[PDB]
Amino acid sequence: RLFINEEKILWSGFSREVPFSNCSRDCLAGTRKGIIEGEPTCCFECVECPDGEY
Amino acid sequence: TCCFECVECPDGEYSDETDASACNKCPDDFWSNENHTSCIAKEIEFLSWT
Ligand SMILES: *[C@@H]1O[C@H](CO)[C@@H](O[C@@H]2O[C@H](CO)[C@@H](O)[C@H](O)[C@H]2NC(C)=O)[C@H](O)[C@H]1NC(C)=O
Ligand SMILES: [Ca+2]
Repeated sequence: RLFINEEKILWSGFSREVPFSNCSRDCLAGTRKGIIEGEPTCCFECVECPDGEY
Repeated sequence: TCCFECVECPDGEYSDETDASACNKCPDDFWSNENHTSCIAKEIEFLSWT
């Protein structure tokens, strides 16, 4: 149902870059999610993997 | 977040609480037990008189 043309959207009226809203920077690679107590599952810690795993 | 699974800590890390949420690193000159529940001191090996 939805159709959006991104080429004609001006973010904040001047910027041409899509903003960011995720509560947590993405884990890059070779790393594991973590848990922060008392906070929603959307927000994590990006812990590194144990030795001998991938 | 209320729903979770339990995974054992890796070698050299322990925990002593109900819901750990993280594996505590063993301090220096110590190593994890068989069950990863309490650090114990390492062993020194040398040609002794005993
Ligand atoms: C912000 O978070 C969303 C979801 O939490 C990310 O969307 C995911 O992006 C990856 C690739 O980067 C895809 O493989 C997933 O399928 C996406 N998830 C969903 C539900 O669509 C988004 O990438 C994050 N933003 C940044 C800048 O990393
Ligand atoms: Ca809360």
